Amino acid sequence: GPNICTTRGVSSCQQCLAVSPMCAWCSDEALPLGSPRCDLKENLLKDNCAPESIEFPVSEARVLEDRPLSDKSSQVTQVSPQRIALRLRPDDSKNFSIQVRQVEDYPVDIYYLMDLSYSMKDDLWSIQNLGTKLATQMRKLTSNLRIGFGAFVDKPVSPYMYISPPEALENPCYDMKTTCLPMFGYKHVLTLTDQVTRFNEEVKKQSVSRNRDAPEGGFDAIMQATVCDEKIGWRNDASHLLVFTTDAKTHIALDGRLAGIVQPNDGQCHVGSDNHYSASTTMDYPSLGLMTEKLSQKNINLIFAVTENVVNLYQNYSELIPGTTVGVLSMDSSNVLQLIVDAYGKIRSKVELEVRDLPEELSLSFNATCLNNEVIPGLKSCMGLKIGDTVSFSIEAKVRGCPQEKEKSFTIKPVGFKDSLIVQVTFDCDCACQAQAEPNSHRCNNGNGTFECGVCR
Amino acid sequence: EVQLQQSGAELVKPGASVKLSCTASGFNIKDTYVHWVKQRPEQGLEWIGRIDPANGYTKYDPKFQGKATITADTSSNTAYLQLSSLTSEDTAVYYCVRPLYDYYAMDYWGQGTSVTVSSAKTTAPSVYPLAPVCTTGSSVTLGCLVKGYFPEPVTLTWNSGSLSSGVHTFPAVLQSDLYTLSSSVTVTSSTWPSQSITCNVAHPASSTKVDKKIEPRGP
Amino acid sequence: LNLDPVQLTFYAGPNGSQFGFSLDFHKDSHGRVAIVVGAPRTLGPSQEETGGVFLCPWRAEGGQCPSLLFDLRDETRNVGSQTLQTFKARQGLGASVVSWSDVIVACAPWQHWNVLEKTEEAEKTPVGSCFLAQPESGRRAEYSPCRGNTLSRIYVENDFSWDKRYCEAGFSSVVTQAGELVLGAPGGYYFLGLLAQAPVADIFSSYRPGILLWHVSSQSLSFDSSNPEYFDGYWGYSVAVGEFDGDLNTTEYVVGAPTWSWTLGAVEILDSYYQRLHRLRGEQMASYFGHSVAVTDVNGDGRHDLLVGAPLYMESRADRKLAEVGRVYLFLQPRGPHALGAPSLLLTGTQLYGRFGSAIAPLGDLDRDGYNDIAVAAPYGGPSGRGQVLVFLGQSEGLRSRPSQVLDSPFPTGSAFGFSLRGAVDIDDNGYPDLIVGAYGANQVAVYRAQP
Amino acid sequence: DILMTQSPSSMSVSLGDTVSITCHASQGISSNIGWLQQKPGKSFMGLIYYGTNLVDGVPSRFSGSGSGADYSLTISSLDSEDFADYYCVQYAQLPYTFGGGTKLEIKRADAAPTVSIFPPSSEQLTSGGASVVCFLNNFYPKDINVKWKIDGSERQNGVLNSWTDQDSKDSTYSMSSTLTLTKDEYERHNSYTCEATHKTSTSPIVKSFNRNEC
Ligand SMILES: *[C@@H]1O[C@H](CO)[C@@H](O[C@@H]2O[C@H](CO)[C@@H](O[C@@H]3O[C@H](CO[C@H]4O[C@H](CO[C@H]5O[C@H](CO)[C@@H](O)[C@H](O)[C@@H]5O)[C@@H](O)[C@H](O[C@H]5O[C@H](CO)[C@@H](O)[C@H](O)[C@@H]5O)[C@@H]4O)[C@@H](O)[C@H](O[C@H]4O[C@H](CO)[C@@H](O)[C@H](O)[C@@H]4O)[C@@H]3O)[C@H](O)[C@H]2NC(C)=O)[C@H](O)[C@H]1NC(C)=O
Ligand SMILES: *[C@@H]1O[C@H](CO)[C@@H](O[C@@H]2O[C@H](CO)[C@@H](O[C@@H]3O[C@H](CO[C@H]4O[C@H](CO)[C@@H](O)[C@H](O)[C@@H]4O)[C@@H](O)[C@H](O[C@H]4O[C@H](CO)[C@@H](O)[C@H](O)[C@@H]4O)[C@@H]3O)[C@H](O)[C@H]2NC(C)=O)[C@H](O)[C@H]1NC(C)=O
Ligand SMILES: O=C(NC[C@H](NS(=O)(=O)c1cccnc1)C(=O)O)c1cc2cc(CCC3CCNCC3)sc2s1
Ligand SMILES: *[C@@H]1O[C@H](CO)[C@@H](O)[C@H](O)[C@H]1NC(C)=O
Ligand SMILES: *[C@@H]1O[C@H](CO)[C@@H](O)[C@H](O)[C@H]1NC(C)=O
Ligand SMILES: *[C@@H]1O[C@H](CO)[C@@H](O)[C@H](O)[C@H]1NC(C)=O
Ligand SMILES: [Ca+2]
Ligand SMILES: [Ca+2]
Ligand SMILES: [Ca+2]
Ligand SMILES: [Ca+2]
Ligand SMILES: [Ca+2]
Ligand SMILES: [Ca+2]
Ligand SMILES: [Mg+2]
Ligand SMILES: [Mg+2]
Repeated sequence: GPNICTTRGVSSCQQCLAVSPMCAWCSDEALPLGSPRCDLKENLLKDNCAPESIEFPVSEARVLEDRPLSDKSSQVTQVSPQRIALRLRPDDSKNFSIQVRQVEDYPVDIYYLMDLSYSMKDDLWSIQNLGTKLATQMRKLTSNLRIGFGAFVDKPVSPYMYISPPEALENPCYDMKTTCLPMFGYKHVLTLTDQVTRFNEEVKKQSVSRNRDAPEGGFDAIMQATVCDEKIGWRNDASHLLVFTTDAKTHIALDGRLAGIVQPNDGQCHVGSDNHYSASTTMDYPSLGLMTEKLSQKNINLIFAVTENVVNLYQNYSELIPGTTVGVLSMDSSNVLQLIVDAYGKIRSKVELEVRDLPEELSLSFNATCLNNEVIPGLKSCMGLKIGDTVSFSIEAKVRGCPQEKEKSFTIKPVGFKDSLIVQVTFDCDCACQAQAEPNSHRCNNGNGTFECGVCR
Repeated sequence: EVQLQQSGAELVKPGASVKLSCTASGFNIKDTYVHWVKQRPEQGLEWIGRIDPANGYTKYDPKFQGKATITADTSSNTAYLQLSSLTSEDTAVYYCVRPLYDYYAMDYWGQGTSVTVSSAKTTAPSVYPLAPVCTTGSSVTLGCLVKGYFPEPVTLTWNSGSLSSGVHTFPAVLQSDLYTLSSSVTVTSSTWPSQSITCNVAHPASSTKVDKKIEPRGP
Repeated sequence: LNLDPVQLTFYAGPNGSQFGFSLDFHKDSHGRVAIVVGAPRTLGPSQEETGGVFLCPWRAEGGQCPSLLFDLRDETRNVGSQTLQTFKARQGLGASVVSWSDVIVACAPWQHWNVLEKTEEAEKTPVGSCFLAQPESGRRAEYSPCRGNTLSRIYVENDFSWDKRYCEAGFSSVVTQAGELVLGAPGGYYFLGLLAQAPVADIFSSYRPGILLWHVSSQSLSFDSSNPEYFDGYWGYSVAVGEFDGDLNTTEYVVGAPTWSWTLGAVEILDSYYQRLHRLRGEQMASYFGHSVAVTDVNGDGRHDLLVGAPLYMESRADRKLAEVGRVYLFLQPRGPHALGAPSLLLTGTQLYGRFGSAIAPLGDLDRDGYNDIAVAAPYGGPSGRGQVLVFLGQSEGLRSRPSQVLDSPFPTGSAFGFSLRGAVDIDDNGYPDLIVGAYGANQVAVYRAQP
Repeated sequence: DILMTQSPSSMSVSLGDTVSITCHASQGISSNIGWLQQKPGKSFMGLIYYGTNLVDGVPSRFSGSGSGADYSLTISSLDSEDFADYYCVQYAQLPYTFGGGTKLEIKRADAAPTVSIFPPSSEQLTSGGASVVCFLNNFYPKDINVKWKIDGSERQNGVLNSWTDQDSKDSTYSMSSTLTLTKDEYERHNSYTCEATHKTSTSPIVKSFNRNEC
């Protein structure tokens, strides 16, 4: 029979709006006293209430900041719109749009191990060229690159190390009447930095050392380059690539016994404050299994960039350390670069919306529309995004009655993104006719006070 | 049984060259250093040089650098000494030597090879009987003079070796490219001239065998 | 089936001495068994590491052992216009110790050596050397067959041919029954590897102190090669002897080459002239196939069988995942003029990083059933990783997959319990053979006894 | 070049004696010394290497001693086989260098020589030459001096001398001396003489002949 608007006290226009979103109030004094003022808008117009006198506020959104999404490092707009103004009435809700897009480049770390043994003398230009091309081309591919490097030779101990004459220690090249650097196990040289100018300069500074046997201690460098988190400075939320260069075969676990080294590799970080691998002369080379374990654990991809003469060797090793790949080190750096581009090509990401500072009274609900173009209701996150991809959500916010705060704001931020949507919320609870209060009763005249929208107290 | 078997005695000409051999028996020549050593009566012993036949490397005394070339051949287990530009100073006995255990030692020697440098031609010896002079004691000494022969050796006996006792045959001596030798025999006075004491020289190099009966001297 | 795990005996060396790195049973002239233990990091009398050897007599209680004395003084000889030099500091004396008749041969694989000549040198390099001892007489001899007096440059001029400077002679060692000592030198010939052999008798009779370079005329070294397959192969990392050609008159040698052919690894069987009779290729790279080799007849047919240890072998598992557990390979010898074939059995470890097959010890006939038995070491095996030695009884079909008995390290983590093993000797004279296990990390040796 | 001075150059000793030979290097040679034996007419045998070590098979009675630059070989209880020559060799430096030698000689009583003078044979004279021979036989010690006089005037050129080794029976020595001159001169003089001087007599033994006196 009757509706909720009429059948609930309704002394005022404000109490009328307080009942339900579908209620309207009739300010018109020409209306007969038999008619109810608080009713449906259908009923008011039906009961001769002048359409000009009807109070019936409708909730709305408003695109205040609506800059477009970016394409292809200046401003970078990934969320859009940035600012919406919601204006709600008691109990009522309102919906609005939002578009997220992956514009920013993906974070990639590249640590670079340089074999600086004397055999690499003729290969030196190649590893400097490869390093400086890796740095340069990857920077073009991703502005969020970080790059660093270290060098290795072999365990500085007899028989690997020349231990005579005494001068040969500081200068392993002594018996050739030429000078080169003293031997070392593993030396960390440059922590993962975003300074490509600096990286390329330090890489070009490097010179070779010398040792006795062809197989080198690069696997020490891999193990320390993996497990030494703080020293190398891998980022948690970033893609990890460890590039290994050499022109010869490598020592493996149980080789150390020829230097009298029998203690197995603990797979721990022993690169202290002086950036040298302090366990080089006291601990055996790591086994393939231990490397596989720590590479996996620290979430790092190994790339062997070896010269042609040993590609087949490291290819075979690569098959025993799943997920490893092998490129060819040479005067041309294309082969190895492709491996990294291909690694970058695989990086997928996700847009996961999160709401900050949502008032007690408000409550949101989302419909996600992802790459597949299907509105999954209740979901607020999309997966499998490449650079350039855009996803879209529909948010709806419902206010609980009418709060006294009247103006609050809350944010809708995608996790991982610096961009967000600030939504400013006004709570419209009054009627426009309340502005004309007219303090003096005039009609009531019994100390009632005020007369608004055609009514006493 | 380690044993070094050197080559036979060489008669050679001044200016020419000679090559001496030393062949390992009971071992392999590559097992150790092999040295060559020169020996002469007056001057004594001189180290010429060594060779490591595994790899042919050699060392020499500056004195013999230019004259001596030491070589070896593992296929035939033999070491070699070659002496160029032979002079009369090269007339010596030459030995090859090797160690027992100590790398640097000189423990096992070859029997030695004799080298004689000379322009002389083969010459048969003049053999002269030496009878005593014109009173007489109770024991008599006779003698035999072998002169102007080359090369050595001669083999001198008395009564075809019947009379061995009381004999003194002296070592040959060189003078002007030809050797001279002498021998004395002493018997009692009753033995000679009553019985016949003949001298017997033999020089194989010129196929000569001469007998000289010692006869007493007359007025 | 019957090594008593409760009634153990512990022999203990000094701290950091690696007492039990190597070991062997030794028998005096009267017939009494004792134990030789090598301790490669023992300090010398002047507080510098030289290594040492101890000769323990059998005791149920065990305890501390007496030191078998050796000359630890460095030597110089100015001879033949050169300077010969021995350097015993950090030589690792007792990194391998083998017994024969009334002799002990303890080796210092990392003994260094140099020769100076004017401003030139041979280079200070680890030639290795073995010290021989005849305890009941007191005689001592040495054997250092890789020492040379060739200068650095001459090797360079000859493309490093016959370069024995880095031999590490005695790295591994074995003696034939006739008394031919055989030394593994994996650094020989610029890390190809070589074997040197000589009669014990002749080593003794040709040794004199102070000589440094001397000749053992009866010795026989293996050959240099330019075949890249052998490069960096460490041929002689392990060595053993046995009968593999039917001719009882000749002796065959088994050599370990764990990094042979680009870390594939191999084990070869040779005659006493170092001619190849058969080769056994490793299965998986870097597994160190040839770390350990053992010779014994396990199927009771009178023909020796072969056991090879690949302790870093990685077994396949669900989702393409590899797991380093170690592996021992058994090759039974067939009849007639037939070579060894594929493995008759593969024994894989179960503990990750356990290094199963790091040691393989013939036990003789542990349970006296007719078939010889063996022990296989997993030095970091067992659920806790403290170490494990597994017994395997022999049988007509070869060996058992299931071990007959497992022995757990009684020493703390790190002991390397199992890294050395020796058996087939009745130490207590109860009719059953026993097993001594070394734990160099703990500086101790456990003795297990066989019981009816 | 290291110089090896060996002492004495010879010694006269008897069976059963313990003798020692000394060898002095020009500089230290830290025991890098060998001792060698050369028996009469025979080749070499090694006695000692590296100062004190006997070569395999060398009898116990031989022993090496010394250090630095001064070394000694000792033979104890001399055997008749041990009467030979002995040399030291050093091998501290190349070139290897040898000692002068030491000769072990059999001691015996002093004996004056039996001197015999022989004029030219008839065969030699008719051929054109003339040699006067003199045998100085069975004497001890080995040192002896012969002198020739033609008519009492000392003749110096054309003399040829030859000494035998120590006799295997009576341990004495002997010496032949042959003066050769032209037959033409030989027949120009009368008295020919050979005078032996030896320690066994302060005045010499004079044997002569006068040419054509029969
Ligand atoms: C996320 O996406 C979802 C999906 O699009 C979206 O859902 C809509 O939500 C709004 C409210 O926000 C709903 O509005 C209500 O509509 C009620 C009528 O619903 C019935 O009729 C619908 C139309 O039916 C015809 O047409 C369609 C298509 O042509 C066809 O399916 C029918 O056969 C028929 O021909 C129909 O879509 C709807 O079907 C859904 O609901 C049933 C019931 O549970 C469900 O079982 C089905 O599976 C199906 O999902 C249904 O049959 C209407 O009664 C209601 O009105 C009352 O409430 C409002 C206030 O809320 C008062 O104003 C009014 O006075 C009444 O009291 C209300 O209007 C709308 O129906 C949904 N649409 C669909 C398709 O599900 C979410 O809003 C999205 N969220 C965000 C944040 O964006
Ligand atoms: C990296 O890993 C690869 C793959 O394992 C190694 O390459 C293999 O090496 C093995 C040697 O262990 C080779 O085995 C030999 O195969 C020969 C014939 O193979 C043909 O068929 C393959 C198809 O897979 C072709 O690709 C190949 O070109 C050939 O046409 C046999 O003739 C050989 O037999 C001889 O040796 C064996 C023992 O090894 C004896 O048992 C035989 O009696 C005989 O004497 C042998 O079986 C194999 O060919 C290689 N595979 C491939 C695909 O090339 C690399 O060596 C390794 N590299 C490094 C650096 O570690
Ligand atoms: O790369 C090497 N050494 C390490 C190199 N140091 S280095 O560049 O100075 C160098 C290079 C070559 C040789 N020695 C050292 C470096 O510092 O990178 C090589 C070592 C050797 C040794 C060789 C001899 C092989 C033997 C095998 C048996 N047959 C006889 C020959 S070949 C090589 S490469
Ligand atoms: C929002 O919901 C309203 C319901 O009044 C509907 O008309 C409109 O299509 C929706 N728009 C968006 C952008 O969600
Ligand atoms: C060795 O090690 C322990 C702990 O490091 C030390 O306390 C003890 O003195 C040593 N033990 C022996 C038996 O020397
Ligand atoms: C075995 O052969 C060797 C080598 O030829 C030989 O010297 C030896 O006499 C033989 N031994 C037997 C017992 O037949
Ligand atoms: Ca190179
Ligand atoms: Ca190296
Ligand atoms: Ca055989
Ligand atoms: Ca068998
Ligand atoms: Ca059994
Ligand atoms: Ca027992
Ligand atoms: Mg290198
Ligand atoms: Mg190599």
